[PDB]
Amino acid sequence: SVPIPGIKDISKLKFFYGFKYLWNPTVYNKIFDKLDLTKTYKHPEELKVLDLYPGVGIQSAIFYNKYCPRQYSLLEKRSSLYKFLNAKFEGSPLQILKRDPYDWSTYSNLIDEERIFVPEVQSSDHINDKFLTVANVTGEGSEGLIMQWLSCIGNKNWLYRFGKVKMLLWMPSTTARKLLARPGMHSRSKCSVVREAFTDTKLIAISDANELKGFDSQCIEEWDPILFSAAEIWPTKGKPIALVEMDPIDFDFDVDNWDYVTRHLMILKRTPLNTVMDSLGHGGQQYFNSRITDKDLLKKCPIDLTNDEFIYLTKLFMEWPFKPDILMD
Amino acid sequence: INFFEIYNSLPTLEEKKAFESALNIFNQDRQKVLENRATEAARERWKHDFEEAKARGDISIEKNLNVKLWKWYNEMLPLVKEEINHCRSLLSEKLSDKKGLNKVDTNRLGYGPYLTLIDPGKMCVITILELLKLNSTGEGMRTARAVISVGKAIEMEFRSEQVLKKILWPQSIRARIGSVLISMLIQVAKVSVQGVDPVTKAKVHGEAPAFAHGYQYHNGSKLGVLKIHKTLIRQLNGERLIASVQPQLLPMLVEPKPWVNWRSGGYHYTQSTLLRTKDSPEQVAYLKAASDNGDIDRVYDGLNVLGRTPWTVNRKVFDVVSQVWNKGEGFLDIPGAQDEMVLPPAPPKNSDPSILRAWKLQVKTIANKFSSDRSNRCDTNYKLEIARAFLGEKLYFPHNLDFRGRAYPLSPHFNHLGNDMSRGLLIFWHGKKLGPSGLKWLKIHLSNLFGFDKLPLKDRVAFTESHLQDIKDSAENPLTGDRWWTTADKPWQALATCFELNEVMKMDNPEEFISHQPVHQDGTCNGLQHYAALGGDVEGATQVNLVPSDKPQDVYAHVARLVQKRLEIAAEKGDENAKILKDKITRKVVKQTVMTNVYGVTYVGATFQIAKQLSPIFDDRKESLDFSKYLTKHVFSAIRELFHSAHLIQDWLGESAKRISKSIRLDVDEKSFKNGNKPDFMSSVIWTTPLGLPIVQPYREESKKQVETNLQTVFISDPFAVNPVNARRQKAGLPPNFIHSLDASHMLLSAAECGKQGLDFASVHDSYWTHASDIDTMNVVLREQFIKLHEVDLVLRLKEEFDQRYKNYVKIGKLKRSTDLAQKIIRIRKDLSRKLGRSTTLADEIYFEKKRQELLNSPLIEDRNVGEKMVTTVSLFEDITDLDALEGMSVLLPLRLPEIPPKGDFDVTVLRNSQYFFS
RNA sequence: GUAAAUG
DNA sequence: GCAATTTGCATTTACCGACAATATCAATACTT
DNA sequence: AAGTATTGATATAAGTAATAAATGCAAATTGC
Ligand SMILES: *O[C@H]1[C@@H](O)[C@H](n2cnc3c(=O)[nH]c(N)nc32)O[C@@H]1COP(=O)(O)OP(=O)(O)OP(=O)(O)O
Repeated sequence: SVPIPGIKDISKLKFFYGFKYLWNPTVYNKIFDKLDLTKTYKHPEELKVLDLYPGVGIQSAIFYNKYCPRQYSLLEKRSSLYKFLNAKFEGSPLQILKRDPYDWSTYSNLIDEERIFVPEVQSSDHINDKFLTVANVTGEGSEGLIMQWLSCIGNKNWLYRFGKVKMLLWMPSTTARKLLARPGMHSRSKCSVVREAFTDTKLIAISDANELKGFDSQCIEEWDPILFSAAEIWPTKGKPIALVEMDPIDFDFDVDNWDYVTRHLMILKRTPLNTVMDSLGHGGQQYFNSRITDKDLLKKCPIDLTNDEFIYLTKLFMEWPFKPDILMD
Repeated sequence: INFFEIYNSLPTLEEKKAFESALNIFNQDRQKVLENRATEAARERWKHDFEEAKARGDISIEKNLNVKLWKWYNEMLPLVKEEINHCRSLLSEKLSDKKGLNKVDTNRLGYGPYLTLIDPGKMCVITILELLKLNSTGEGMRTARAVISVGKAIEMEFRSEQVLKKILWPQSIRARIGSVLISMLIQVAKVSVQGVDPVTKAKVHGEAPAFAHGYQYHNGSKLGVLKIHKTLIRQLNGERLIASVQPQLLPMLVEPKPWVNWRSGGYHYTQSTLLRTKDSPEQVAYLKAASDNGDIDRVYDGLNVLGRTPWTVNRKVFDVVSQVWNKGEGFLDIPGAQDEMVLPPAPPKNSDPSILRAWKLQVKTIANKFSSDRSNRCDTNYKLEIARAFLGEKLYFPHNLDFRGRAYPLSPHFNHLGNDMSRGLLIFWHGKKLGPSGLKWLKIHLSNLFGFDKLPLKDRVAFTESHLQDIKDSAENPLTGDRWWTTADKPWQALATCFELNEVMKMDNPEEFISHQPVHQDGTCNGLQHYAALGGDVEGATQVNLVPSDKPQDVYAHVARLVQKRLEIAAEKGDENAKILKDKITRKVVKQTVMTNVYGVTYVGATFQIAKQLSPIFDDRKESLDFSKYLTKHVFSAIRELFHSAHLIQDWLGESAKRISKSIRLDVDEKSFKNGNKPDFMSSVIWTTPLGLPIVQPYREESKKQVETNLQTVFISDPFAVNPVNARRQKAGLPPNFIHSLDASHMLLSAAECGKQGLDFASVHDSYWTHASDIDTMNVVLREQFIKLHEVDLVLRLKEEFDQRYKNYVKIGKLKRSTDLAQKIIRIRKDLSRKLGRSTTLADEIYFEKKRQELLNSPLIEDRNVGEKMVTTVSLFEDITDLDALEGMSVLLPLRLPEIPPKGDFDVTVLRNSQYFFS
């Protein structure tokens, strides 16, 4: 009973800040059918969903009319978009909130003291069953916020103190390639490493067909992205748009040391590990050459290193008697 | 022992001269010791300490720092010798058939000669010296200069070794050699450090390398640091043994070596260049060509006279300065000792983000004030330490020139171009009889030191006579009294002159008195004076005191009156800023603006200066930027409505600079530049000063490109690769450069003539300093030299020089296709394109023009006939008188500069009788 | 980059 | 032609949220 | 045809954000 905004209604909007939205109920229902969000969340009523950068609100309206959660939250700052949301969704059971998702204090206030939005806490053993987050960070400038949330996954401070929370994330098509890079690929970086360490991802959708050549084929065939044409997004000037599913997983290592090791190793992503150990500290090359008894790891490049090998290197760095203080940074 | 008091005690000039010769002979050795460079003494000290430690058999690391350095040198030497062996192997072979080898020989020729032994000294000292150089401590230094500084130090060693017997080293070569040598040092740098095992918590002993490469991330950009081990950090900090090789520049103790060549002069054992060229090859090439031709002898003489005057420190003023410094709190200029920065109380996090950012800005303001006070305290402490060290000695000051020609001292810490304290702590070494006129000139100097230089000479002397009682009281009690000198415009020079005049008045006969204090003679708005002299504008000449008169007109007072009138009419309408600023506009608040308007200070600089003068009043204390910008707008309106003859010359110079910066050589550009359609501009505005110094403006587009080095790829810019000129910079910088070159030329002529006459001459840009007895002779010399400089038409000579040097140049420009003149250009291009068989381009047109010039310039008579028969793009324009009137395809245009603006009538000789022209 | 000094 | 748009004299000193960014990869260019 | 080399682009990290609103200096210069 929530009316989806019409393409003409979006057409009247003047300021988008560079955030590409989608206005196709067909594409949304296909994506939802692929995702099968009712499997993990078998109470439609008990669900409480918080959204970031909702924008036009077509996705929010479709989600509400399909699942009917207990409380749906929209966090937007744009004046024109807020006016449009209030005008179109007046009298609706949906709740409209005016804040800034960029500001850290927003969530802390909203959950801690005024408690307009009270979430629910879950154990870390299994997937959360009450709290869901759906974000849209397709704006080209704001791609750093995605890395900030990725780090917050490990730090267990932003919203993952409630448990492991599934993220439905709209991303610029280039950031999706940066994150979802298998070892050995050209687009592998510390973003890919942290993604692999903290979450498992499945590229749900992507607009441009030619872009798919930038990923790994064996992962593409299993993921089965729901491809749609580029004319389906209202601002057609921007780069293609992708969607990913972000499920946090358990991990056992010291986050600060792992971050330091990965960051100082992937500055040189093509030099063989026979020499790049020296960048970590004084005599690091000698110490790691003495400790490591595997020739294959001694010859592999950091771009080809897997997360298990990085964790092993972190353990050896901890075992180093003369390790420098990472906290100086 | 105190040489100054010995000199004053010696009665007769004959034994004074004998004592001077003895003092010179004695201080020769001290000067050599002071200029000594620690590239051999450091090695000898390290060897001696190593041998004594080995003989003893028991030592500790704190005193074994030199032993460790000796070990590092011993381990390094074979590797650098091996590198020299590789250099000789590659260089000796005559064959030049490279087989795709990874070996690099460009640096090899650079570091072949002498780096086999002394080099480890430089690597060790420089790497140790840059300890926390660019906040790499987070210990460590940025690799950016670490390779460069090592390379630069090596180059200086070559230059310093040559004077005792590839002139400019490329940035690429310097970075390469620095990188190679630092890598070699990193290889064999070892130190022993004890650690604790994590598993068993047991102590471990294990050597580790000293210097380690690394990278850091700052806002998403790699940086490439080079760090140092904790044990070395502790040993360096706990010993304070920097042992640097380049001594800090200090005033000399011997007469400076007279300038002979552009590279010989100044310091006795340290090389210097006649121009402060910011490593630009063109300026160095032109200067070397001029020196080889030998047409700057007058410049040499002027510099010699400027540097030949001896100085000494003023003990009486230094005592007061030391007392105030030891008190250590706020004074006239000394900010005082701020022990610790106080953190302002912060509002709670529950407060509004606007309040939080207000608190953050408050903390930023406090931190900025603390840092500024810390820096000023450090500068004052350095200056006071140098003054205390040099007190009682015989100072000297060798001088140098920037690319225009203005004279600066070679010692940047303690000189007479410093602040008021710096000028006050200095007096002339020679003592000259006051004579009949010295008393009057000293009184005038005090009168215009207080800032009352807008009054005639008799009124100034009367003011000094009125305030002689306060002079005596202040000189008797510098502190614990009325502190009258504190109210002066320049308190420290005022205090020194107060001491001087009090000692004079205590004497019965002032004429017999022997004075040392210099006397300041200055001109007002030297830029306006030079523009008036160039344009022959009587209307401005009478305004800025060129024409003889009895009342000294004040341009600052006139513009202050105009600004007051503007603010009055604005306050009548009812502007709040007008009400606030209407009555508080003074001479000083616009002095800098009007003085530097000729200098080319833009709107932002004007606002900064006017706010700087507004702040001490504290009338607008919190923030005066809006008042500053409004007042600058009004002051600019006043200056525009006041000056027109200056502006005509300024506009002509700027527009000619633009046309030069948009020019194309006929011959050099014939070679393909990988662009074809769009040419690159490689010509810079060049002219010769009346003295003979050739000026080459260095403004160019400098682009940083990664250069390949052993350690990493360093992101630097190599100026040796020529680049397109920065047309906007050249256009905005030609007028002030021309005026400052004229100022320097007048300085050097006046200094040469005064030195010939036997005066002691010291100059700070416009102001010229001399003993009180020689002021009249210096004034006569100055007026004569100004007449000699401006007798000829300098702007006309400049235009002639441009047209003679830039004869065979062409300009690019866009013209409408509908023009019938452009139609004939297409007609000629149609034949031209067909003959070559391809499409005609601008490069082809320039090649055709060069071919025509080849036929025209050939001395053979038969060759000239073909040139006239050959018609090209530039051939069409040989008949068009006014190119601007004629001015859609881009077509070639000949380079024709506009004829000089109309020259008014003014006999410059008339200023010879003027007395307020320069005072 | 910030501040200061000089012209 | 048209809109926007990014700076604007010389020299010296001190200080810093920090000052010239670096690694790698492909596209064009050149040489044999 | 075989190659090899010099040039140019892009990412890197992650709270001095982004975008639009805001504002101001104007002007000589730089995009279309
Ligand atoms: O505009 C400057 C600035 O961004 C940066 N920079 C250079 N030196 C410093 C420094 O000491 N501290 C800080 N915080 N930032 C610095 O580099 C830019 C380029 O500098 P310039 O091209 O103006 O050249 P230079 O280093 O000679 O400038 P300056 O130090 O004389 O002002």
